[PDB]
Amino acid sequence: PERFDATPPAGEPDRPALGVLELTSIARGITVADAALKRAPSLLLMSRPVSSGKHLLMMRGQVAEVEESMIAAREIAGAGSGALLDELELPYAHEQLWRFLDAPVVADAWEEDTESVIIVETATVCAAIDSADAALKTAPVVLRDMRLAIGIAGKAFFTLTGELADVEAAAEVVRERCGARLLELACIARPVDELRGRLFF
Amino acid sequence: PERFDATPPAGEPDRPALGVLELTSIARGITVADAALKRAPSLLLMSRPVSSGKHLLMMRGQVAEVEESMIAAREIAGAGSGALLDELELPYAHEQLWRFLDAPVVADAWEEDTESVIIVETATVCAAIDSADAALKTAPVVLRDMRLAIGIAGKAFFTLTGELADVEAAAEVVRERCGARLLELACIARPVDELRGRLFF
Amino acid sequence: PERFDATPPAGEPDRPALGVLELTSIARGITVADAALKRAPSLLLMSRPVSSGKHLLMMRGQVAEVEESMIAAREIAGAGSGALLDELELPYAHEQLWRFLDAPVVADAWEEDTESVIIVETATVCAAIDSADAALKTAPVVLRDMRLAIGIAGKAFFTLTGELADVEAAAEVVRERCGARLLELACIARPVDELRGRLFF
Amino acid sequence: ADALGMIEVRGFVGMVEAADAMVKAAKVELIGYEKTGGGYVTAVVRGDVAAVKAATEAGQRAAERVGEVVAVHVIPRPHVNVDAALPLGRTP
Amino acid sequence: ADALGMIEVRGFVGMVEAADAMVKAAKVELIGYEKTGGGYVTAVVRGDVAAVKAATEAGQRAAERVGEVVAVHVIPRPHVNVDAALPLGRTP
Amino acid sequence: ADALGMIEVRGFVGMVEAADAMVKAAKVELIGYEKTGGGYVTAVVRGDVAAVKAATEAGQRAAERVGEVVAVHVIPRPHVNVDAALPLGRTP
Amino acid sequence: ADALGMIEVRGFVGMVEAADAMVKAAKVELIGYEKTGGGYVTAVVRGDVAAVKAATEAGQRAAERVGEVVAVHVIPRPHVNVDAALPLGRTP
Amino acid sequence: ADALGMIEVRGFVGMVEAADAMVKAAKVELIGYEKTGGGYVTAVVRGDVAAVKAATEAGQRAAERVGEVVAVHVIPRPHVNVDAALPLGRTP
Amino acid sequence: ADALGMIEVRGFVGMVEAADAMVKAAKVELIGYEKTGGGYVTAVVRGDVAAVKAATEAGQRAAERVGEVVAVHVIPRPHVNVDAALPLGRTP
Repeated sequence: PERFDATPPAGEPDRPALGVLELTSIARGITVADAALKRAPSLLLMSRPVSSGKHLLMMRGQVAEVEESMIAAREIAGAGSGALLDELELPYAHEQLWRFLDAPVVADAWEEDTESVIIVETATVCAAIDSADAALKTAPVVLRDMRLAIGIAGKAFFTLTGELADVEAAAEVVRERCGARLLELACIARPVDELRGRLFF
Repeated sequence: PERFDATPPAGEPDRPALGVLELTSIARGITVADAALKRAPSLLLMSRPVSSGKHLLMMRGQVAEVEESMIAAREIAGAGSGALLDELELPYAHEQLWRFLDAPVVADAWEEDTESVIIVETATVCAAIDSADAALKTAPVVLRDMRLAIGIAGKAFFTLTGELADVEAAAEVVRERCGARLLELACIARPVDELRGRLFF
Repeated sequence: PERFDATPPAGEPDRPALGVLELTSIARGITVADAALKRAPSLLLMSRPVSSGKHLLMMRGQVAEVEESMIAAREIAGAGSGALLDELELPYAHEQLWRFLDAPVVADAWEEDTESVIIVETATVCAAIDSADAALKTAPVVLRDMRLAIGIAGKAFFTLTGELADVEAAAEVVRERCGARLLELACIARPVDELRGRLFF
Repeated sequence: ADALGMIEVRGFVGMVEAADAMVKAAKVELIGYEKTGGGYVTAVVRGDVAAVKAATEAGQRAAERVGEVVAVHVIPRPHVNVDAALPLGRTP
Repeated sequence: ADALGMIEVRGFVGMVEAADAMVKAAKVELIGYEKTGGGYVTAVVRGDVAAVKAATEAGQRAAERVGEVVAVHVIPRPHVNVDAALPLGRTP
Repeated sequence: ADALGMIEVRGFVGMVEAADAMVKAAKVELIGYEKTGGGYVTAVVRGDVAAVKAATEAGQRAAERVGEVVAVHVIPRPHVNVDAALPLGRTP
Repeated sequence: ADALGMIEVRGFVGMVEAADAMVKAAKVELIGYEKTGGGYVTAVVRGDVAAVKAATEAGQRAAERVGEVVAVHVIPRPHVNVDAALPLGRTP
Repeated sequence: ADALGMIEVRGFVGMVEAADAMVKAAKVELIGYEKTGGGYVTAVVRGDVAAVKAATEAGQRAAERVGEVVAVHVIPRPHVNVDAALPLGRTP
Repeated sequence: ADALGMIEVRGFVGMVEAADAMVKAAKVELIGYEKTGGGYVTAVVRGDVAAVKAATEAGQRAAERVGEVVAVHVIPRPHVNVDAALPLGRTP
């Protein structure tokens, strides 16, 4: 359960890429999984059944290996019944994201300097990871807590924290990288001291 | 987890009221939460994302504080996109209703003075809490177990026990206070000795 | 939790039969449950709320006792609103199936000689148990892991393993014992060495 | 000190239903009832102003169904001479 | 801290009648009054949210008889910067 | 303490006429006058309730002959918070 | 230095509502209020440009509901002569 | 460290007008100017992203009146390799 | 501090004729010329706003006859960051 770390140690090769697959079926979830592991040696991070009857595949490797496993996944998933709901292929995922893929993490206390918080929810899991990668890469914000389709039936959310102008730039780039997969977004410019650090309880 | 008690201690002010909000979105769930905590000093019991993708807010305070927080919360929730699914504002919640709010409590044993049992399920959480409150007020029944939208995708049920005439009076007041939110009610007039006390297992 | 065993001890009567009911309501679930326990003396395995708001009843007994409990529970369920969704009444369940009913079991490792794997998902719960029971009774396959409507919102899957010809015979019997209650079967003829023994993680 | 709430019903049945709905709606205390003759009877609850303001508006809504409601009124702070002269449950 | 209530009257007499009816109708504290020039005077009461929510709607009813009510508003939680900046009677 | 009476006039001349007619009508004590800006000035008398009720009803009758009268109002028992906060001549 | 934000309201109550909504809407600093007479009072907040640009556009929305808003404007850099000559909070 | 803002003008005069309007629009820091040859000069301001997002859109509006504007862009947070390799004012 | 004036000419001859007409039109200080490459040269004069405003409009009139004038602009008060970052004659 240490395969979700940001950087590997000195005895392991560097695997910076990330491929996320969301399928409406679980059977061809496993078919897409072993086809992607047959075509290119991608370290599969998870093959997990999430709520609203979906199957979530996360694989990790180099850029070419993840690209080849994902093109195998594209040619297997969209075969007949188009069960590929949404897919992601990150050439280099951000360091603050790798610990938010496996388990639902919630934050208990932020900081003393945090000005503003933004909560973002998308209808898929792919759009949540894509927005929670494209935002903190283009703003000095901190991804606090994230939830990926377990317990909330297919939807997925995450909150960022930072300066107000920074989280509004993050809001702009999230709303550009989602467009229609974004359900709602909330730009709280100054949260109450009874809610700072602890939003879900 | 001691904020869900009926009476407060001697060094604490009295907070008998209650307000439950149910929202189709989670982002403006947090916006409604901190707007209601901005306007009036309501002790927020929970801000919890429950299943079928909906955010559940529960707040506690005095009668004027809960009323003012709820009127702020419903002038924020119904802002263009009507994401307020159902609401509830009890000026005085019953004492047996407080410890069924945080966790899904199930019952494992009854007493020998238990004639009949009624199980009520509603489509929302607010209708379940409203009908449970009305049925605890109007009749000498005991609330045994109660599930609120976690694991059963937005639905909510609860069972009462007591004398058959008392649970039928509670059936009348529940069918009056729900109207169209009651999915289906069942009035078991005499449960089997292989099922008394231990229903969900 | 020892009532889900295959054979009873020397001081207990033999209960080979199995009856599974699936209901869209939960109050109707307990009306059906205590009606089936009033008419014939069937041991009740579970009365459990599963996801997408369904109630899953499993009962165990002799063949005539389960048949009479199921005909009572069937004539109570279809009264007015069609609360009954899918039913199942097995005269003799397979020995490998009895431990895959209570908890979601996942496979940690296979045996050294395990050629092929087949994954089957059904829209209901009774179709999964019926198809797994028929495919166990028609071919020398091993049921590895099975998931019945909890966490994946009403759908239910299971994977069998064995020789490729045996699991293709099991596919041919599952595709005709399910019918329209089959979402997707996937016959992997040779899984990758990075995925043998461990499909969901 | 405490706020005052009253429901006057032409009829004992509507007054008892109102006095039950008031004490079930919020933390109020039914101190008693006044019989002014002619069928008019008045139920008096007493507590803090938001709770009695919810209790009397529940008791009016539950008393118009079975009785004849004459007057519904809430006094948020009755003067000490009112409690010293009129029988409102807090006589020193 | 405590909740806030204000009656702005174009006229000193209507403001004094409003400030009398607010402190008589409920348990509030008339911390003072603000003169903004041009004939406008604002009576500022300050207490818990139910008492000020009853007191301002009683003072509006009593101040429309003799004066010209410009604005009535209740802030149940004035922010700490508002109490530290505006003269509202609870500046530390 | 004593009862309160006020005449507000948009103009100093009508306020002096009202403040003269009030103290010549009965035995009241003209404590002074409040200048809320914009030309509004309020003469404030303060004495026992019969004297101020005759005084202000003479001052209203004499101030409408020379000027613009905004508001006339008598408070028989002003609250102690009104005397402590507002400058009405009997500040403790 | 810091960005400037202003809500001018003809009335103290609308200015208090705007000054509450500005410091609750974003992280700004309410430094005071300017009384130019005739009923006009101007609440002045001061912080970085995104916070004041959100705070004034929320305080204008909250102050139009309770009073009369005259002028709303945000200055991202006030000149050092403006901060040295006008009472805007950062006078050295 | 802070956000990046650029106005590239074919012409020194339009670049100086852009670099004046940016530093007068919002709180930025004009770190310098880049001469890529051929008549292209780029003014580079550097501050937090709301200030440069207002400053560059004021400088584009002021520089299109006098010259030829090639490109206008704002980076909210440039990567550490960009500040370490390109001369943008924050070379350690 | 001092007002700024510029003539950009695609060509050295037109820039020298403009720089002659600017210092002959009024009392300005020709601090020099910026070479942005590609044929563009910018003569920069500096003085109070009336002298540079007459000098640049005379140099534009005298430089369109002999060259191809790209851009003419006058800044009456350049910001201190512009004078510190750009070579405009008064770099401290």
